[PDB]
Amino acid sequence: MVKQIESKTAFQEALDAAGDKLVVVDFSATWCGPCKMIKPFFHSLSEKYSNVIFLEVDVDDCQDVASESEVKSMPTFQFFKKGQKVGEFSGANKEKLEATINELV
Repeated sequence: MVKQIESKTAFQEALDAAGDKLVVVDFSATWCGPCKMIKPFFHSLSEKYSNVIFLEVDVDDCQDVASESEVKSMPTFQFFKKGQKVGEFSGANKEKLEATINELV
């Protein structure tokens, strides 16, 4: 299951309720084709890795969160453990996404 985030408070609350778990956040936009192409694979990871928390943030819904997160290229994947950012990259690269998860979990 992928968390759909629709405020900065929900984002912060999610990072807090994570406990010690890896949190993976997909920042995407509706105009970003590859963002829409990777979305099912993103959902698959959330079903596969029930141990890891997956969130989606749409940058035009959550402009504050998008700005604060210093997002530049769509999609961007950020990774958190205990409220701290422990990884980031951009681009719809499935293999890299999963590899990154396995390094951080």
